Amino acid sequence: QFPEIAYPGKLICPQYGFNYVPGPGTKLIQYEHNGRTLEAITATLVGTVRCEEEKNILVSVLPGTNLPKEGDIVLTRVTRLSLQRANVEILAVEDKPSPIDSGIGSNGSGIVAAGGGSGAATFSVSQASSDLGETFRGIIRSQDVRSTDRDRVKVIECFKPGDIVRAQVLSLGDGTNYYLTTARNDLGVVFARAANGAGGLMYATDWQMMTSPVTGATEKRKCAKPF
Amino acid sequence: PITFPPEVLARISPELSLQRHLSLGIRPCLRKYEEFRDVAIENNTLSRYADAGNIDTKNNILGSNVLKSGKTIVITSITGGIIEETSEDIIANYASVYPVVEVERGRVGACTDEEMTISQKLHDSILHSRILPKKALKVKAGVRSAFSVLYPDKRKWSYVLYAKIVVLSRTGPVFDLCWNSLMYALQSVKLPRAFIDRETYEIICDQTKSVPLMINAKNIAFASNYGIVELDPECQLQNTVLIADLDTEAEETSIHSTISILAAPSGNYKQLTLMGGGAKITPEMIKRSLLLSRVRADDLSTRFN
Amino acid sequence: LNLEESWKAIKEMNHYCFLDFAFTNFIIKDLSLKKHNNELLGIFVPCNLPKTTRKVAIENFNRPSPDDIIQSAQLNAFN
Amino acid sequence: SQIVTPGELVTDDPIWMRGHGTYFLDNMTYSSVAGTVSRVNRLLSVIPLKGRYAPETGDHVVGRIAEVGNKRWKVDIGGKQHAVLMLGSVNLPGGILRRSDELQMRSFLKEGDLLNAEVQSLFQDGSASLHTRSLKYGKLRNGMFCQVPSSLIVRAKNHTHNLPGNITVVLGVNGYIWLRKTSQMDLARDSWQIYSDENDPSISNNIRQAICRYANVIKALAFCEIGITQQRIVSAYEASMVYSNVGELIEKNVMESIGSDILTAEKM
Amino acid sequence: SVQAEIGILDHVDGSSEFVSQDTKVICSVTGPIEPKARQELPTQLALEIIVRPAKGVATTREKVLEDKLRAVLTPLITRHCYPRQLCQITCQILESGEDEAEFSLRELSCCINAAFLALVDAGIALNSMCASIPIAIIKDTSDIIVDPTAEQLKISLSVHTLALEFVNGGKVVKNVLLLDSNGDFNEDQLFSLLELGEQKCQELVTNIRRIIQDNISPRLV
Amino acid sequence: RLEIYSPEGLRLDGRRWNELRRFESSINTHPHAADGSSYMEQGNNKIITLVKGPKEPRLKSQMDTSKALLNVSVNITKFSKFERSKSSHKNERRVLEIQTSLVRMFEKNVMLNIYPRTVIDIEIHVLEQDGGIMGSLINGITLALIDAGISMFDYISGISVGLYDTTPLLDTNSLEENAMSTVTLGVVGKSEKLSLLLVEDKIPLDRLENVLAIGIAGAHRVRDLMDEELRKHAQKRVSNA
Amino acid sequence: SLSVAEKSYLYDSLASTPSIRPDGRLPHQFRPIEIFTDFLPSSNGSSRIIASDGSECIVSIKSKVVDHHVENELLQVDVDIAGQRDDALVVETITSLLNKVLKSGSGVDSSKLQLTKKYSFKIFVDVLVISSHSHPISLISFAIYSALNSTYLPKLISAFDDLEVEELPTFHDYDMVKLDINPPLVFILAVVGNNMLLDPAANESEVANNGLIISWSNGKITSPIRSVALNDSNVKSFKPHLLKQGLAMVEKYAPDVVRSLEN
Amino acid sequence: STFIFPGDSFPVDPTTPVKLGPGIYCDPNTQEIRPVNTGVLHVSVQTAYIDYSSKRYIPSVNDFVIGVIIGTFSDSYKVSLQNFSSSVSLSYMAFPNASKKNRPTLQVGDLVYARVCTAEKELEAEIECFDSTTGRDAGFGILEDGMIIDVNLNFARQLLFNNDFPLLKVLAAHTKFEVAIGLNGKIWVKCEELSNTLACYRTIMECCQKNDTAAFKDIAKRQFKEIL
Amino acid sequence: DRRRLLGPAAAKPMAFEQELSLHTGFIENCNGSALVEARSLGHQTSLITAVYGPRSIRGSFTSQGTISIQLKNGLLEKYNTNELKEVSSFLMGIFNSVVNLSRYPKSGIDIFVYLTYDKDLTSQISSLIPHCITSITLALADAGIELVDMAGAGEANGTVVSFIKNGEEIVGFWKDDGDDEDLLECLDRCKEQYNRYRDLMISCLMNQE
Repeated sequence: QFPEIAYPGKLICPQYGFNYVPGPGTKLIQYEHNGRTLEAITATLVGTVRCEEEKNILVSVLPGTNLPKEGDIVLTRVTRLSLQRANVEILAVEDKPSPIDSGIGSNGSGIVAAGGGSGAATFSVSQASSDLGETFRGIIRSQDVRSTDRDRVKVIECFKPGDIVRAQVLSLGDGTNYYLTTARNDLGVVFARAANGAGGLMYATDWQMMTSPVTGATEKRKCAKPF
Repeated sequence: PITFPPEVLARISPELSLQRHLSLGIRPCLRKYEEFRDVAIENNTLSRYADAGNIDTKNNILGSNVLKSGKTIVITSITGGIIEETSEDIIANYASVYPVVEVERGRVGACTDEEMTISQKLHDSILHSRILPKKALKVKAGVRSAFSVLYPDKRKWSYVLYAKIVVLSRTGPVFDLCWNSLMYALQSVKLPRAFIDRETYEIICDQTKSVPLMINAKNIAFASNYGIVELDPECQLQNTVLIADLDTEAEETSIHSTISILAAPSGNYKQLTLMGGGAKITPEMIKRSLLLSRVRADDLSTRFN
Repeated sequence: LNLEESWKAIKEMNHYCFLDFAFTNFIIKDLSLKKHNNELLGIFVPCNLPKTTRKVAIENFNRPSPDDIIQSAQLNAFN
Repeated sequence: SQIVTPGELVTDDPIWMRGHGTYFLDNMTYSSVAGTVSRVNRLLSVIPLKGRYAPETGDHVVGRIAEVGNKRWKVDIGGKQHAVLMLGSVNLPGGILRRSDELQMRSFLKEGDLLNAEVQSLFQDGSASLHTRSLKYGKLRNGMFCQVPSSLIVRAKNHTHNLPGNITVVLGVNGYIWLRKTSQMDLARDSWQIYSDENDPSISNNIRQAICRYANVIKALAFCEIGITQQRIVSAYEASMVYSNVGELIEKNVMESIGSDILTAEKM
Repeated sequence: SVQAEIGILDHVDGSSEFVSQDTKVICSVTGPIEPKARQELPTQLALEIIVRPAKGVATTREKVLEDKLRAVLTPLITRHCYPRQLCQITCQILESGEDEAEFSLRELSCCINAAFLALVDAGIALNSMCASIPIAIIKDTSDIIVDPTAEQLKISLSVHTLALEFVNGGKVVKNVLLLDSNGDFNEDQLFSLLELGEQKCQELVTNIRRIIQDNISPRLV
Repeated sequence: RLEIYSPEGLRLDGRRWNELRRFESSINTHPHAADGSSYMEQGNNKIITLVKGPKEPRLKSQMDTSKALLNVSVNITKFSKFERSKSSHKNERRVLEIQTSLVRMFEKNVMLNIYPRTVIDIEIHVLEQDGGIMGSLINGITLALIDAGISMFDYISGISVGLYDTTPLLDTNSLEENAMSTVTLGVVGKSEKLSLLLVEDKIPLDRLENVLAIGIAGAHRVRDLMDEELRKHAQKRVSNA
Repeated sequence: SLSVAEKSYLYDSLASTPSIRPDGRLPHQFRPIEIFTDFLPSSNGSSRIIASDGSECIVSIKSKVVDHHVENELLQVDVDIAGQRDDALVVETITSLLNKVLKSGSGVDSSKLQLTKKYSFKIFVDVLVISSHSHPISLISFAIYSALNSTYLPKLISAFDDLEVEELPTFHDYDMVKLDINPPLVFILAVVGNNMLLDPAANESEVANNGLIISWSNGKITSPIRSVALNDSNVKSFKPHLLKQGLAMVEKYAPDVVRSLEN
Repeated sequence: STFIFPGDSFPVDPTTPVKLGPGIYCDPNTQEIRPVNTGVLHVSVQTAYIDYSSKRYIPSVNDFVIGVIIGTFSDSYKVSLQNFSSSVSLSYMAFPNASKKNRPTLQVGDLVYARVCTAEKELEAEIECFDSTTGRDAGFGILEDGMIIDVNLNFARQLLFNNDFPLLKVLAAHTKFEVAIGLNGKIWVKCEELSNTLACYRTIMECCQKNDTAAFKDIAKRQFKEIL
Repeated sequence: DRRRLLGPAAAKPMAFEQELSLHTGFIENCNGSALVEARSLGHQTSLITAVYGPRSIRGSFTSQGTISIQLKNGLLEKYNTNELKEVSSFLMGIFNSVVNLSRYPKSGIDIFVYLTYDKDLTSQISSLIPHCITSITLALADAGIELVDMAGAGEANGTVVSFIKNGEEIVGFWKDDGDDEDLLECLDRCKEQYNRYRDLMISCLMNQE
């Protein structure tokens, strides 16, 4: 019978019993016991074991009783716009903040960017991965904003700098940027402010409209569906 | 319904989170408006005189303190040096301590703005509070002759004090915690006795004998901070408020009017900082902050041993 | 190895013994939100919104999006 | 010919047209490099004694993938600049426009891969443009890599040869060499698996020994500064059978002896 | 009184020079300009602030001054009018006017006034006007002295810096931008100090208005 | 108190007033490490020079679309003198000044405009040092650049002249450099035009032209020696290969 | 940099019974080298090693007179590698290992550095690596071994006992004494499957599972022993019997290497 | 008409609608009209604006500017209007009678005279070498030879839009010349002889250093006598 | 120093078996953390470790993750830079064999160890290595990073050996000074310590859910 709980280094099952295939949180490792070769699936995480049929069976370990990848859902902030694409920064990967520490208060008083202080010029490049407050970056091309009429899309009629956007990962890209898409009904703008971030919050009214409550002014966005 | 976890909401829209929490009478840190965090300390456990009968001989630490407040931990240690001194209530008759502050946030490199400003402000506030007189650091050196040392019940020397402060698990501004930890560590410092054997005179510290550090005990003060927020009608769930002991990401990102106080249990004040970059600051809020800081200092002074 | 032999080896190799510090004690020590969820942690809806405006907003999103209409017609072209 | 040095006067006749390696002032022509003087009709130029490989249209080269870019690859071929391989210059197993393959270019070629290519055209500054639009070009597998200076590769009409012992050699014009086990395509010379990283599961010990010996004799020929040709490679391989151990061919005296024997046999 | 001059440098957008007793500061402003990628803010203007001392090289003493100057200047500027742009502000102290080993408040006030004048000269959008004064309380007499000299600072008990915000023709106080008090004082002393400082700041801002109007008017038609 | 210049016209090492030290150079000494290399011996000086490039730039920031970028690095070892050096010389202002001077010298001579979007790197190692090191550096760089087949307009030759009261002395050593002021020169081809002129100590204004002329003649002789060595190596290379 | 197919081919060749190396060498066979000594006249000793793949190292030996009561260590090594920072991890690791192998009691006879009852010679070892393609610990060790066996020191001619009355040490102005200290050697090994390799090449290091560093002195294995990763994409664990095999291999084949470095 | 400061009361009746010009801000939170610049307030369907002194140019639609080509891309040029500022873009199809066969032939380092056509807040500004509003092509294009003079913005506005400004008339009384005026703070001049161009450059620099328009004639006479 | 307050220039410094406790997850602004505290007759040690990542990294594309380890002193500065860096390199070599780095392309993982407390109640850095390995293993498991096995270590007479797979494999070997002929005894003693440490680590992970 299969184990109920797992820790790193714990053997789960052999390859046959049905052909077993390692999923997330598991690995296949060679073992030598009593002078004979052995194959087994080994857990790599602390959690619980569940197997689903996909005969071929996939064995996975799920934490409980990260790093963005293709197919993931992310929450981003718009940084720059042009005629061909939008630049964003990733704030959360599947309802988990990324990074844990955003670096607030590290540069003193005022309103400063993460790399806009004195410590940015003295970071040890060769002894670490990145500096305090750095995030993953992504790019949304105009042809990826929607699935239809992807040759007449106007970027400034869809997003504005400072908006919060829900997107999905398409590719790992290069070492600088991921590639993202919003071409689905549940992807798009979730939070926005009037007067390009100087006013109050707006609420979604239609598939392509948001409204300011204090003064009944309207702007054009690509609204993600609420509820 | 579409819903975000509290950490995600604080990351993506801190102002809305703060406005929503306040309309219910609570804070994103899950406290009341005028409620402080609890404090627990552990004095003089890392020093070379921690055990009165068994003195460590490989330890050069003269005083120590460990402080815990919420989830934040502060460790303070004090060392010493000696300098040859060649050549009222006025500030020319007072000394200070030289601190170095490290806040662990996952970075390797030189100091940030936060660490440098905190160190400088600690030094300056120690100097301005008239806590450490210059005559309290004068060395009464002895002489060793055939070998024994005779102390007096030429040249002149003075003590020099250094401090090292390490902050772990930071969640907000940490100046008050560092100041309070250093105040606790200063009241437990012992100074080693010193003796002597173009000229070369070498002064040597005694291995086990020491004398206590004499400071103005009536000038000791304790720190607290406050914030002022203006309520937004469209964000309230189904006028200004005063908030004490700011913490967590949502509060530090959205609040730009703050008050800082150093208050002594005698009844006077040693420091006051007003910075209005947000809501308007009125005299009533200043008076309320002064009263609250007085109560907090009274609590922190008479709480241990 | 045989299936039974492999299972016995798996069972044998997975064995372990499952069983007053001042610093550890010092460091390692020790309803409104629950009833107010879905509003404290939801999307932004203005406080004073008439029910008519809310209903109109909800009704709009229960109709096909611009991509839906175009994708509906393209089915006949690309089978 | 005539050896000249930088700053040396070549001619003062106002009848010559100046080419590469020279500069002039009025009717005086000077040399900018150390080399030999070359004359073609009325064109005068100086050919340098040393330099890096310079690509030419139609060249057969071996290179390594350096960068994965925007609808293109960067390939290192040992020149002064990286070469360019456009996404439209390669053959895709499925197709080009299917209703991806622009964001998934690493599923075909990624950093570190070796490949076989031909020079298609040269850019304005001399950098090369590559293409892989034939069945004789693509990913390299089932063998070993070695390197010699490009000036030792004798110009010829064919650059892929079948050697005794079931071994095939690919002689790059830039000086990059690939030794591998002979396949069906090589024998016939005289879809989705063309981007596979798997080697043949049936490579025997004799082939490995032969590849080791061929690499050793190629290095020996390069040590003596003898131009590398197929006939010389075969002759040096056959003459090294005196030594039973392949590892004895790395000594200097053995390499010099092999080279001298090759030269003496040719000169006779 | 105080002396102020406007537009004295040639290769910056705006500049000024402020003199108060024996304290002398010169300031320059360049912006809006293109920032570095790591300084950029998506929706508003970014600031880069530098303060240099009269003697020696810059140390952690100048970092605190930069922090306080940044705190004062941030709410003054209409930052949302210049999305993802940069403004450089540099202050050089020429004469401290006090003993730098103990006091730094006169330099802070002079830097605040000089930076405001340079921002006006450059043409940056501003929400309102500002003025800053130093204050001290002297021993024995326990008198409150506005604009103390260097001799009065050596026998003081507490030193204060006050910066205020004025609107509607320089007659209405909008907010307290900065109050920085160090020493030993009680509540009555504090509330007397604020009342005196408000009047002194009002006089100073009226004088500054006159100087600005005298300097700027000849440049227009 | 020593006889720097005896009444019989002899110096401390036995040379006369207008004689060069022993000059030996080698070309193509590190074929596997660089495109061009040289080994220079001038008296008791020993220098290794390596030339790498033209090649692809490391970073996309250091790319120029009109010409190549030239970099020079100089390493002075801790054992190059009689007394061992306490600390490293890598980041001294003197070394940075030397590197900048060499780069600015050779920018005008190399035809950098025919190698756009490339970088050329020069790495130098000084093993032994006995006076007049700047001229030796210049000569080594020239030889290594020519060995790499990189286009240039002419030779540049380095030389040092010391002034002892009223007597000019050519190609001074460490003993003479510690007792008098010296002048360093960089001469182009066989002309009178100077690429470098470096005076670091006091010299009377009415005594500089004579020193300049003596140095120019010495540099012409140095250029002759370098050209002879290069031609001999080329003849040997082409004779058999 | 190698591709996946190249690495698979090379690993299949190396991890076979018997092992096949890319150049056909035996598991214990070394590659040819060239040695030059005594070419820096201003030093007490010097050497230069050139490897067959272009690697080159230069060593210099210099001395100084110190009070051997205040001074604790009489041998100091300083390492410089071209293209690396002075505070790089590999540079400092090599510096630490080389200072450990030449410590006071390690087989190095430091009694030969003593002059007068109060003073002694302190030896400075400076290493400069011009070009390298793999972990250069054994190349530097061989160069240091060659340089130390051709070192000459000044000869003292002014008293030996100075405990009571002390005179400044004075030395003969022309004569020198050869140093006959006993230097050690350091070897690096590669683990590829179930085989052990001596003196691995650059391409063999890219597929190795692990590595070992073993010291040798006057017929016996010496204290500094480490396990080292020669790459980062193929490092794995190894069984304990491979350690004993490596120790036996070094014990068996070290004496032959000693004879190759003589004179 | 009156001198105003930031934070002052705005002297306009809230009932009457007035279009807002430079120097006046509408608060996005309180919907209040307040001045943000220092200078003279002019009130003219009526328009109000503040005239203030400035040196740093900010692009605005329908402005005449002079730029420098600093980079060539696949489909457009990269153009600088002022040192240390963000660049603008000039499209290859923004020339008269332009097509994919009639390409422009400008190089890096050329001077151009153009008009600002797009100045969106969230994007990069664009310029064109022909007046698209009217179809007129009056002087737009490359400027060959000549010399460039830097001035402040008020001076450039006075030269371009005021016909009672006496500088061009006093310059025309000494020599024949060509001129182009850019609102970004640039003046281009050219004469047949280099000495005349130099005299014009010196006269313009000295006149801009001063504030009195009645001394222009004496300055011009002295400068043109200096060159002999 | 322009960034620190170091005081006057002329001043001079003053011149004058094991029981364990394991806890995880107590630092808020990092991904994983652990506290290790060991006591015996004549020694006492406390350690804290923290893990940051996976995070973004500067440079070109990399197909697998990168690990960095930083060691810092605490209270007393008992070790210099060179030996700390050597120990860091040894630890990085060990933990490149147990982390599943193929799962984290173009990202970095940064590990910090603080040497808080070390007192002699009755050759000194070698005995500290096993506790560092235990702390790093616990923090990596707490942060949710994939590990193929639980790594431990033991110390005996200047020799440190690190094991996986129930003590049948070696991931690290260290030896300084000591006896030349003593190898089997060291292996047996180190394995004996390793088994106990492994039991305690698994119990800590299983109980504190």
